[PDB]
Amino acid sequence: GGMKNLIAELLFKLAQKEEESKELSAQVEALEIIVTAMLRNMAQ
Amino acid sequence: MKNLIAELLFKLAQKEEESKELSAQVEALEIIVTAMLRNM
Ligand SMILES: [Cl-]
Ligand SMILES: [Cl-]
Ligand SMILES: [Cl-]
Ligand SMILES: [Cl-]
Ligand SMILES: [Cl-]
Ligand SMILES: [Cl-]
Ligand SMILES: [Cl-]
Ligand SMILES: [Cl-]
Repeated sequence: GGMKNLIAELLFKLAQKEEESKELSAQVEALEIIVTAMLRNMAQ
Repeated sequence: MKNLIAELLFKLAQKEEESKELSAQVEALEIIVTAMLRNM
């Protein structure tokens, strides 16, 4: 019924946000490495 | 089951907040990289 469906929808939303979060984390790490590289470059 | 819903919701909330923070970070870092690129 409604509660089980709600649970399903919540779990799906959760799965989505988890994937999204992992992607964002990956991006943050990438960007951090890039910035660090350029700062090390500026330090010469 | 009600427990399951509650915990699911909690976890979800946590993930949403995490995603918010991370998105903010990506924005900041993108601005930074853009600046440092325009610099070089
Ligand atoms: Cl929902
Ligand atoms: Cl999925
Ligand atoms: Cl994304
Ligand atoms: Cl990476
Ligand atoms: Cl340095
Ligand atoms: Cl119940
Ligand atoms: Cl930030
Ligand atoms: Cl960029």
